[PDB]
Amino acid sequence: NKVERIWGDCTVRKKYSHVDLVVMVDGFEGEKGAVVAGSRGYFLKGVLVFLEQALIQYALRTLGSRGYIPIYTPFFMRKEVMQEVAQLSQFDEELYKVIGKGSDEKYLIATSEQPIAALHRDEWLRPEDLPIKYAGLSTCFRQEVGSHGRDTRGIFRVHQFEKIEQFVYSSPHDNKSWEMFEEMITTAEEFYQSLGIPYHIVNIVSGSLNHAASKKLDLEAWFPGSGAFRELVSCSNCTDYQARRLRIRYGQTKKMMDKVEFVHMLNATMCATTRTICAILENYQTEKGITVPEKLKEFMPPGLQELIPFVKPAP
Amino acid sequence: TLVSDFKQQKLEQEAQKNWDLFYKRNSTNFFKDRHWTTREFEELRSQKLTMLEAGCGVGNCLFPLLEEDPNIFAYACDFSPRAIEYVKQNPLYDTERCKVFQCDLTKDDLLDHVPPESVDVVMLIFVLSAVHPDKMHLVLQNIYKVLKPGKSVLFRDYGLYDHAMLRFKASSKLGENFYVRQDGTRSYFFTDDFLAQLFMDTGYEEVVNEYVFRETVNKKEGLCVPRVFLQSKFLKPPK
Amino acid sequence: VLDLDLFRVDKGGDPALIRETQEKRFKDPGLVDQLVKADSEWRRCRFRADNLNKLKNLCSKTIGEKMKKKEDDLTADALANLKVSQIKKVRLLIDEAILKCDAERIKLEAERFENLREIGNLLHPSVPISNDEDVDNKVERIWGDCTVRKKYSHVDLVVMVDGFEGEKGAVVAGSRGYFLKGVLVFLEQALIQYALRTLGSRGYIPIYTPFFMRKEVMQEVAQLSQFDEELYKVIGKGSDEKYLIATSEQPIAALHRDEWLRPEDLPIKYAGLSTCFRQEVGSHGRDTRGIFRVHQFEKIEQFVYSSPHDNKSWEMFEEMITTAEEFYQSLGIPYHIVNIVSGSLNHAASKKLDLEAWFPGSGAFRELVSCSNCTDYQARRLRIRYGQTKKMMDKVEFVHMLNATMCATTRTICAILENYQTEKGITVPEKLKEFMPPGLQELIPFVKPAPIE
RNA sequence: GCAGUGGUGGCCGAGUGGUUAAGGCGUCGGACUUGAAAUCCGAUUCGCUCUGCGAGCGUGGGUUCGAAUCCCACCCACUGCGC
Ligand SMILES: Nc1ncnc2c1ncn2[C@@H]1O[C@H](CSCC[C@H](N)C(=O)O)[C@@H](O)[C@H]1O
Ligand SMILES: [Mg+2]
Ligand SMILES: [Mg+2]
Ligand SMILES: [Mg+2]
Repeated sequence: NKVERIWGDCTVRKKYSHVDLVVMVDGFEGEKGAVVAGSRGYFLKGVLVFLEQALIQYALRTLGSRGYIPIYTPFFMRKEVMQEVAQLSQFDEELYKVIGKGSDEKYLIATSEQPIAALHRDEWLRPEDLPIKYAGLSTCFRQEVGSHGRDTRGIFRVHQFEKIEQFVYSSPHDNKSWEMFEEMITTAEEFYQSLGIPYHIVNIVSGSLNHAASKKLDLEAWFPGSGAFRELVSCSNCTDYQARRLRIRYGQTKKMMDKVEFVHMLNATMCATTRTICAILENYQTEKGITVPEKLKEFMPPGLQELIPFVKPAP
Repeated sequence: TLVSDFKQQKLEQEAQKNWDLFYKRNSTNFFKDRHWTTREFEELRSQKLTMLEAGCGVGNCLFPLLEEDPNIFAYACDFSPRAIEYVKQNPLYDTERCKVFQCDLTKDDLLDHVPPESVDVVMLIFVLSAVHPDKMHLVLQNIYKVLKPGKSVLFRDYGLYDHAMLRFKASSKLGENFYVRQDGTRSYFFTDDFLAQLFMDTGYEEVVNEYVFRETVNKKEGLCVPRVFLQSKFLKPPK
Repeated sequence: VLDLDLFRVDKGGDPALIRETQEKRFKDPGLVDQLVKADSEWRRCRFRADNLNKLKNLCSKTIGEKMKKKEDDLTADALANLKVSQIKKVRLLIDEAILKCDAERIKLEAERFENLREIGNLLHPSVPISNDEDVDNKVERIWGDCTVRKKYSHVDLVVMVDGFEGEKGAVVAGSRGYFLKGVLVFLEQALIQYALRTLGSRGYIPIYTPFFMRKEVMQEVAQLSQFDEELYKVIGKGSDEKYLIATSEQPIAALHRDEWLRPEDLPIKYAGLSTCFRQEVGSHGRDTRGIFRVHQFEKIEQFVYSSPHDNKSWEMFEEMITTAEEFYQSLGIPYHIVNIVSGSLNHAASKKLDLEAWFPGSGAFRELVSCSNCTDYQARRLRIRYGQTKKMMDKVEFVHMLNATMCATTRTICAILENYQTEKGITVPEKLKEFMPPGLQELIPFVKPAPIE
């Protein structure tokens, strides 16, 4: 994996990992959550609900200032539509199935990129409006929560989490898709530089790419209490792989004896709230609590605008 | 408001069972011997003085005054079998000075075990408060027939507005001045007028009937509290 | 469920009162009589099963003693005079009797329980006894102007602001699916921020709940009808006993499940935040379409565990309805408070108040808040005890549990849109301008024409 | 999702095929002591026709006369993997 650029200090180390910090601030309920929902179920409470909401507010305003349109999506999708945006591997391994009455065939979404992709299916887009940018906001549901040590427990790998996505439909001409790809990863990078999270950008190897992706960049943040890099953002350019399966066409008119061109589609995570909360807690821990990042103070309630205090001991 | 009227009936029909299970769970370790008895009453001071102890418990009221003065014969009454067995298994027990027997002072009669007009002093120490307010005169009449016509009856029990009355939560109230403990035993808090007009209705004559005030203090918790017991002596009319 | 001793008349119970309550709720009496007979039979069957168990235990003890000393009117001494083989012969008869008694007892238990789960909570004496909700629902209070009329209903207003995608939503998710987009995502988020901040300042603990509840736990917090036809079922790899929650009150109720709560700190207040998934969406006209009745929506809930003594849960009930009232008064939305009739309460509720907001573009009253006091009906099922210590003789007391919707985001958005429409756009409520982006702090402009026009 | 170890009462923690589920800790009430207490005595899972008997040691089952102890399944943790 080719590391492309570094930002911040990715070697400093601090006392606790997120697995202890979420309990020390009293914002996590894992045992009762596993009683209610089962393995990995969790309640998030108190100061951590306010912090997650502050993250959503800050991400939405950051993306809205850039020209993205916020969009709240449905959380389940008809199977006939989900096939066109997902792979077979995903359905058995990662997609929950929703059953109504009379035994429908809907699936809970794994990411808001899946409903946003189907928002323009079977359409002829006007080339004039093509940099179409959406900021998806939704709850994602994954089945795979396999653990790899203590530092992967807590709220790091869960079945249910809120995520803010970047989704762009782009012209397929003049290398504009790749310029937009660079712009998307730069937007994510600036989001994490303004939060003060150190990271490096990684160029993912061709072996670990999904079928649609023609290139992928991950943003991996440094976790000083865990001593590891963890992936927080994934940026991908799928070109016209999904556009032609969904039949999203570039021009509004077809030429006689000339095949149509499809738009280019790019998606990039902006903020998965649980993982970003983990990174914030690990990077801003002090001896008396967690310092609130300077950019989230305006979105926090009074009383939680300078410090999230420790109220319990570390397990 | 008050305790369920169904529950108060269950408390009345299970009074003896509740006192018996008290002696089962607490053994003879709950109450402590009363050494203040001889000093408090002008009787019992230093010939053959036959005595009846109504509600004898496991002792704790007759064994002190009985090892103190060695010319006293004692009758012991209690409706709980466990208390009688504990009194008998006491090493200080000897049949030549004591005659213990079970007798429900409201249902049973005392003449089945003691001779009429024989006892010269009978003691009621924290026994009448465990009896239902509407069956107390039953006890007074049951003991009226065994008292020598010049003898007397000694009485100490809870009085009105004592602290123990004030600690009771409202869910433990059966009626005016009538409460129930966690274990099922009950507590009636007497007033001078109530006790006077309860003894007068059964043929007694009042001699002394006045409150006794004390206090309880736990230094470690720094708790000092008022206590109000009612002490009295009633006398059976000579002629 | 109700306390079984309310039906035992040999205890302090009275089934006649349960009959009166079951009549006032316009439910089936005689369910009480079926319950009483099933329970009285179950008690005798339990007595017999305990006696058979005692005999089996005594046989095993005697066998053990015979073996270690190196050797059904039965008594202790009676068995002490048998060889081991004979005691085992007796044990076989004991086994047969125990097995048939166990079958009978399991049947009686299931029957008594299926009769008990269909008897409703006792009613607060303030409930209006009736079965006609449209006629006898008592209006308690009114706030604001509930007769003004305005041009568009929410069904048009959500499109004129370009914040709603219905056709594409139904293509993606099916009937009633929708994309919320643009200015209405910011407005929903503003509502969530404002409601969470208000509830947090009142002393509620914000809590983000899981959306999948297990079946074993959902049975204890839900009803037969809901659990049957109202809940979506989730299935993962394997099979799958999980059910998408219909409200955040369901997981929060199971948060202190099977606990002995200290009386100090008893008034625990929770501001639940989750997405709710309801399967029933019926359209009674045009003004109930749009985002008014949907399958998926975010809801902020009040949930309070209270002391069962000293009328504390009813004071808490008034406090919760007052919190919701003040919320909607700061949002500037007119409403009236209605007391629901006996026939419309669900089984757990002793009383239910509803806040019904006036929709000036639709000309109707629509229910936004629903505040219920379910007393110990649910705590007894979940075994949430009021003290930490059990008394010597008294029975265990359970906490009361109240819940009240604070804000369902879609319906409140509809109310705000209908009440703040002008000719050029939607005026932003003064209490939501803190939480809106710059540029969306004074007006949400109309950018499309009305679909009716 | 595998392939290992585990799961005791409000909590900690013993438990050895014949417990009274020990010892603590926490909580709750009762106190009548004249030798009062800088404390003592108790209770503290569910059920029944309650001074007793029955059930309960993650949940269900099996073997045994008898299981909290042995076996199996499932669930949930922790340690290693797959992802
Ligand atoms: N109606 C009644 N007839 C006989 N005994 C009774 C009674 N009501 C209560 N008792 C007995 O009175 C006792 C009160 S405890 C007090 C015992 C004694 N007075 C002492 O100083 O130690 C109880 O043991 C109870 O068994
Ligand atoms: Mg434990
Ligand atoms: Mg113990
Ligand atoms: Mg078991």
